[PDB]
Amino acid sequence: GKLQDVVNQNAQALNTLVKQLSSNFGAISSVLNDILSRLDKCEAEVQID
Amino acid sequence: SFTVEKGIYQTSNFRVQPTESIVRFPNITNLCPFGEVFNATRFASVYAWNRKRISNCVADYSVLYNSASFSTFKCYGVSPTKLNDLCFTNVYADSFVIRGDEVRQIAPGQTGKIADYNYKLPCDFTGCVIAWNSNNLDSKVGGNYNYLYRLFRKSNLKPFERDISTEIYQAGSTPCNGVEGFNCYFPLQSYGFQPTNGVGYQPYRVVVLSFELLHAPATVCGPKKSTNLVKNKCVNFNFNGLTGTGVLTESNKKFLPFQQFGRDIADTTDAVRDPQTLEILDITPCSFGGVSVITPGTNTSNQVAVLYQDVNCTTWRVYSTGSNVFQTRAGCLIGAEHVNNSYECDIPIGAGICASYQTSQSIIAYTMSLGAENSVAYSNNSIAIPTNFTISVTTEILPVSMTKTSVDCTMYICGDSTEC
Amino acid sequence: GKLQDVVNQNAQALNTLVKQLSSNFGAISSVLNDILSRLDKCEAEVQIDRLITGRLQSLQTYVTQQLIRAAEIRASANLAATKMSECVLGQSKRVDFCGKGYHLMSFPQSAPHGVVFLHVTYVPAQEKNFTTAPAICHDGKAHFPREGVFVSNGTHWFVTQRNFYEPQIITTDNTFVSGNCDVVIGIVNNTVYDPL
Amino acid sequence: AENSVAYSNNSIAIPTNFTISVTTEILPVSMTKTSVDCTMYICGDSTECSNLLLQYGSFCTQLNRALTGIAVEQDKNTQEVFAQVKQIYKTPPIKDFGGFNFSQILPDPSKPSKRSFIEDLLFNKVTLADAGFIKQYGDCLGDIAARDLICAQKFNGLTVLPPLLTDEMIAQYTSALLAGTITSGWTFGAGAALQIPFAMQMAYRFNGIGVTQNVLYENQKLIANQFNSAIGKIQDSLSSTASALGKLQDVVNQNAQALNTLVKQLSSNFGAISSVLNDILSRLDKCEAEVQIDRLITGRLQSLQTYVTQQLIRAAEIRASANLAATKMSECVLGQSKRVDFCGKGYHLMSFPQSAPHGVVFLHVTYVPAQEKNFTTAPAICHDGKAHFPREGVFVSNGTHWFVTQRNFYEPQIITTDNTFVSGNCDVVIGIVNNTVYDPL
Ligand SMILES: *[C@@H]1O[C@H](CO)[C@@H](O[C@@H]2O[C@H](CO)[C@@H](O)[C@H](O)[C@H]2NC(C)=O)[C@H](O)[C@H]1NC(C)=O
Ligand SMILES: *[C@@H]1O[C@H](CO)[C@@H](O[C@@H]2O[C@H](CO)[C@@H](O)[C@H](O)[C@H]2NC(C)=O)[C@H](O)[C@H]1NC(C)=O
Ligand SMILES: *[C@@H]1O[C@H](CO)[C@@H](O[C@@H]2O[C@H](CO)[C@@H](O)[C@H](O)[C@H]2NC(C)=O)[C@H](O)[C@H]1NC(C)=O
Ligand SMILES: *[C@@H]1O[C@H](CO)[C@@H](O[C@@H]2O[C@H](CO)[C@@H](O)[C@H](O)[C@H]2NC(C)=O)[C@H](O)[C@H]1NC(C)=O
Ligand SMILES: *[C@@H]1O[C@H](CO)[C@@H](O[C@@H]2O[C@H](CO)[C@@H](O)[C@H](O)[C@H]2NC(C)=O)[C@H](O)[C@H]1NC(C)=O
Ligand SMILES: *[C@@H]1O[C@H](CO)[C@@H](O[C@@H]2O[C@H](CO)[C@@H](O)[C@H](O)[C@H]2NC(C)=O)[C@H](O)[C@H]1NC(C)=O
Ligand SMILES: CCCCC/C=C\C/C=C/CCCCCCCC(=O)O
Ligand SMILES: *[C@@H]1O[C@H](CO)[C@@H](O)[C@H](O)[C@H]1NC(C)=O
Ligand SMILES: *[C@@H]1O[C@H](CO)[C@@H](O)[C@H](O)[C@H]1NC(C)=O
Ligand SMILES: *[C@@H]1O[C@H](CO)[C@@H](O)[C@H](O)[C@H]1NC(C)=O
Ligand SMILES: *[C@@H]1O[C@H](CO)[C@@H](O)[C@H](O)[C@H]1NC(C)=O
Ligand SMILES: *[C@@H]1O[C@H](CO)[C@@H](O)[C@H](O)[C@H]1NC(C)=O
Ligand SMILES: *[C@@H]1O[C@H](CO)[C@@H](O)[C@H](O)[C@H]1NC(C)=O
Ligand SMILES: *[C@@H]1O[C@H](CO)[C@@H](O)[C@H](O)[C@H]1NC(C)=O
Ligand SMILES: *[C@@H]1O[C@H](CO)[C@@H](O)[C@H](O)[C@H]1NC(C)=O
Ligand SMILES: *[C@@H]1O[C@H](CO)[C@@H](O)[C@H](O)[C@H]1NC(C)=O
Ligand SMILES: *[C@@H]1O[C@H](CO)[C@@H](O)[C@H](O)[C@H]1NC(C)=O
Ligand SMILES: *[C@@H]1O[C@H](CO)[C@@H](O)[C@H](O)[C@H]1NC(C)=O
Repeated sequence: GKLQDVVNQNAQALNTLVKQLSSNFGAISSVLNDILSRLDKCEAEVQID
Repeated sequence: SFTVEKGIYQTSNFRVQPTESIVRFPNITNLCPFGEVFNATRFASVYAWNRKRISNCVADYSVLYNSASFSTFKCYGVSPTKLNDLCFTNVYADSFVIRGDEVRQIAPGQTGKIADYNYKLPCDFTGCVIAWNSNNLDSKVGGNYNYLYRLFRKSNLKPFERDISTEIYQAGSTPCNGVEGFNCYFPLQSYGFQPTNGVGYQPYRVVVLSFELLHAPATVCGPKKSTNLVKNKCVNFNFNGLTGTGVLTESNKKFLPFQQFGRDIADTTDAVRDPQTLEILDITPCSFGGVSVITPGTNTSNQVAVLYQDVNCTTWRVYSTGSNVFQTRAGCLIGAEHVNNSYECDIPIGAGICASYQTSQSIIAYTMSLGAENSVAYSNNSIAIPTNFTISVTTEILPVSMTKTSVDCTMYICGDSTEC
Repeated sequence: GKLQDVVNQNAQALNTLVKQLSSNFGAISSVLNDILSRLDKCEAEVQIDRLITGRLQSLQTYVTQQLIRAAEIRASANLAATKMSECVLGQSKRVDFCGKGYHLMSFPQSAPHGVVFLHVTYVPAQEKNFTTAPAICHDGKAHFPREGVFVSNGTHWFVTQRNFYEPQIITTDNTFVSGNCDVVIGIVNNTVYDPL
Repeated sequence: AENSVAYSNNSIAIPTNFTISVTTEILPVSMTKTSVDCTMYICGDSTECSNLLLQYGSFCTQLNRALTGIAVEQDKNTQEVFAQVKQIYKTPPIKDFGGFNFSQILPDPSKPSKRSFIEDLLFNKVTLADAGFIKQYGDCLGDIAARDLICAQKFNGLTVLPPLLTDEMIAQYTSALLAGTITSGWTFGAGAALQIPFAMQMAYRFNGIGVTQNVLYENQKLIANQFNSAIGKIQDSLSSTASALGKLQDVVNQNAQALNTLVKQLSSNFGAISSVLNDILSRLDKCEAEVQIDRLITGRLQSLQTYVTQQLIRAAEIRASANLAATKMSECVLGQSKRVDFCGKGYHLMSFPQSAPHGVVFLHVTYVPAQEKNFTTAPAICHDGKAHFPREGVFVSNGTHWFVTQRNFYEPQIITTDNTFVSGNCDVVIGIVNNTVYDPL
């Protein structure tokens, strides 16, 4: 189990990093494409930042 | 805390406050053409909007208070309160006349006939939109039809693009072949401006001032006065609207004619071309150098020593000289008496120097001793053997664990708040 | 103080984490209730998002510091386990691993968040000078000590153990013979008693 | 290299000669101590920015607490590695060490800093970024044309603090260790320093690795010559290239790179309209400049926190290395280690410390068997129905006669009652052979 713990920890870290792409982080959406299709670069730059 | 334990503490770096303030603006005295722009007898149509360059003038804009009253005045990229303290690089006034209801369309990121087909603004637009009613001027009995707007276009305009073409618009499928008819419209239509219209159908004169700030040489300046230039002193400077604090020194840098500022890789301004005398001045922060405070306990005494790193003591950059000033290799120590003896370290200054509080009572600084200095009688035929021994019990203390901690996110971040 | 440092560090970290709830983090206030009583959810959501981001960051900073401190504590605990195995459960020949001197034994004692080892060690005390030789020539042969060293109090030559002065008369069983007595440098002349 | 080995149930290989090999192990001990001024990195010479930063005092206090802990840890690491011995022993004026030549690792009083020649080489290989700690304001003001990185660091609140122990003091500590381990051996680490001739104590060490002391006395000249040649080879190797000391240059480069990256990260907008405080304050009033300055403060605080986290991790690595260096100082300089490959390749004889920038260099003197020879062997010999086993040795034969020899050196001895011991009869043991055992009169 000591080596399986290493493997599982690495896989879990990568999967968590993938999962964390659904957060808005204060923007109006978590999707770049939705922001760019709903707003012009004018104020889309703020959300993308 | 109100009590400080014995030791050495890193305080803030040595700070120098600015002694005075200076302002350096270009040597120009003419007033900007407010009359030719705002007091113009004949404005342009929105579809063919008039762009005028403004250069080499002072933008007081308090001469407009006497007569001009502006229905809308919105500034993007700059606060209205700072316009008197800035210089503007390349200034253009775009003038035209529109309907009252269409003044809202003169803004970044707008849609409508004016925004799409006649006059388009960028969203990276630094400048001020000004609009005021002109019913008494641009409206006459029977309808003033001298002002035109484009009603039909195949595609939206690019920002600051002008389209004066009068080709027939093909709204339908069949070509028009240069003649009007069904689904074949003349693209331009005239405003019907009558003095008895509603305020949303009354003419409005619009001036859009476009400029950049604090990146290039400027010839349009605010009404600020100019102060004599002083060097080699920490000052508050205002160079062409760019404010800051620092020491101004002569420079060996050779600016190209189109450059006004120079920057680090951190984008902070190093060098500036003085707008009055065409010379390059390097700007340096006037706060520099580490400072450390050596103290015994505040319950023991209130005396402290100060170690000024990166100063030499052999007009110093120190808070107070006093006496007992001497130079170590860790910096200049002020407030500690040097002694020729060597003891075990109590407060490590650095670079082999330590300090202590000794008896009358004062802080002393010394070179720490590595230990008792001795030799050993080595020989090719002499040995040393023990005839006795001791049983010694020593103590070694080792941490094993620490406190186990759990955190409730919802309660630390959002304590007893449901919406949170 | 090594264990009090651990306790103080943990307490200080928790107290700092409590203190960091007074920061606006760019919002209009550091209090959720003030924001919610002054603004509707309409624009209160923005300020609350700012506060959430900031407090999450504070928590992440705390957890990172705790992980680093846990790594340090785990290193110390691994060392303590090694000392428990090699000095309490045995005798260590490693120098200065368990006390200063030649390690005899060790005793463990529990302490809050730690262990205290009482290392009992042997320290030579009263050294005395002697004249010495690597070997002695007896009958053209060279005699070397087995486990000891040749010493002399000026007149007679004895063989003694190394960490304690216990002189013994030179004897065939004390020494061993290898080769003649000219190649070795520093060799001296003495007799070797042969037991009957 | 791919090879085999001639294994057999009755064949042994024993060395008839040896070599004295001096190897080099380089270990980091400390790294650069760094202090950060938050108000000056984040809010350089801006008062309104400082007033806005005032509410992040807890964050900046914990940053500086972590960095102060790192600095104290570095000082402690150096203290544990180098200040193990409490007394400063001196080298004797006479260097009658039985033919051994330590002139190239002992200090000389010609140069000011009493460093050995090898220490001087180690100093010269690795190049320090700071090259001092006094960089006056006038100097940084005078070289604005030059893009000096230290001045750029110090103008943004990033200072490097000096180590407590200078290179002279660390060199003095190493000199004391050399004097103690040459004139006294391992006795000065276990208590009072007891003098002993160097040859007799290298023979003690030879006994420690399982070789009889008579070998050393019979080959003293050869051993001394081999040691001197190995020291000379180390000297030439150090004088040739600088890539050997890359482990310490990595520490120096990592610290410098971290500080320079932290300086470079001041050009980020962090969502504000500019990365410059002065541009924001000259273009907007405090009204909405406070928002942009808050964004910049948050971002720069985050950059500082990232720097401090990386520094804490690097400090943990350096502390592990320094603990290893202290263990090696205790177990190989202050004693003889029986742990395999802990101090050099081969059977460890002794070790010498040398100071290096931010580190230590151990010259491990080891015993390496050189010239192996094949022999036929037996676990035991049957003499009169009894079984004889060697006490500390092995039975060998050159084809005709049977001898008993020590294990790490071919020193055959005639079989004798004192060489062997008897236990049981000579049928249960397998591989036992027949031979006579001489009984002395
Ligand atoms: C700028 O000029 C080009 C060329 O006249 C325009 O692109 C054409 O638009 C018409 C619309 O029906 C198309 O039929 C052409 O095929 C296009 N040609 C090319 C090369 O793109 C373009 O619309 C104009 N852009 C603006 C803002 O006026
Ligand atoms: C070795 O040292 C011990 C003490 O460290 C000596 O024991 C002491 O001897 C004196 C004189 O007889 C007494 O007054 C003390 O009471 C003894 N102390 C203890 C703890 O026993 C001992 O005599 C020394 N032995 C030799 C051979 O020198
Ligand atoms: C130790 O004993 C041997 C033998 O008695 C000494 O060797 C003799 O030395 C003298 C003068 O050097 C010679 O005349 C003899 O021929 C030597 N005899 C033999 C058998 O070698 C030796 O000199 C003595 N060494 C010391 C330091 O006393
Ligand atoms: C053991 O090896 C050493 C060298 O590693 C041998 O010493 C060399 O012997 C040759 C021939 O006499 C000389 O040319 C060299 O000058 C010697 N080198 C050194 C450093 O001394 C030694 O002879 C070997 N001993 C045995 C028994 O084989
Ligand atoms: C030990 O080795 C050195 C050479 O590595 C011998 O030569 C001395 O080298 C140093 C510095 O290179 C000089 O200061 C000396 O002048 C050199 N000595 C001579 C006689 O030339 C040194 O002699 C050797 N030590 C002994 C005792 O032989
Ligand atoms: C080693 O010596 C013993 C005794 O001489 C040998 O044992 C004898 O072996 C022969 C043949 O196996 C028998 O006839 C004798 O009766 C044995 N005598 C005793 C006392 O046991 C033994 O064979 C020899 N082994 C080797 C390999 O030579
Ligand atoms: C009654 C049917 C409406 C259905 C449309 C639904 C979604 C699209 C929203 C479109 C914008 C509304 C018309 C505004 C016209 C521009 C006014 C201007 O010149 O500035
Ligand atoms: C006035 O303007 C000129 C540049 O045309 C410049 O040479 C001069 O220095 C300015 N006057 C002063 C007092 O700087
Ligand atoms: C603009 O016109 C009015 C009247 O014609 C006049 O009073 C005013 O001074 C003029 N303003 C400017 C800036 O010329
Ligand atoms: C400070 O000094 C006083 C003695 O006047 C003593 O009572 C007190 O315990 C000390 N406090 C600390 C923290 O040292
Ligand atoms: C400046 O400090 C250094 C030591 O840090 C010293 O050598 C030098 O003399 C000092 N400068 C002067 C003019 O004394
Ligand atoms: C210390 O020693 C120096 C010379 O070695 C001497 O000049 C100085 O007066 C001494 N100072 C004190 C306080 O003894
Ligand atoms: C041994 O000899 C040296 C010098 O001859 C002397 O300093 C030392 O004190 C002697 N040792 C003892 C225990 O007296
Ligand atoms: C040396 O020890 C022996 C035996 O105790 C004794 O006979 C002799 O007198 C001693 N000599 C000296 C100089 O102490
Ligand atoms: C030991 O040293 C002394 C003086 O240094 C010398 O006279 C003597 O010859 C040396 N003896 C040996 C065996 O080296
Ligand atoms: C010992 O025997 C093997 C094979 O019999 C041979 O390869 C090897 O070279 C021999 N060892 C030596 C030192 O010759
Ligand atoms: C083995 O060693 C002995 C003693 O040196 C010698 O008499 C004998 O000839 C040697 N035999 C062989 C095969 O080397
Ligand atoms: C050793 O090996 C050889 C061949 O593998 C075999 O003939 C012999 O019997 C073996 N001897 C012993 C004691 O195992």
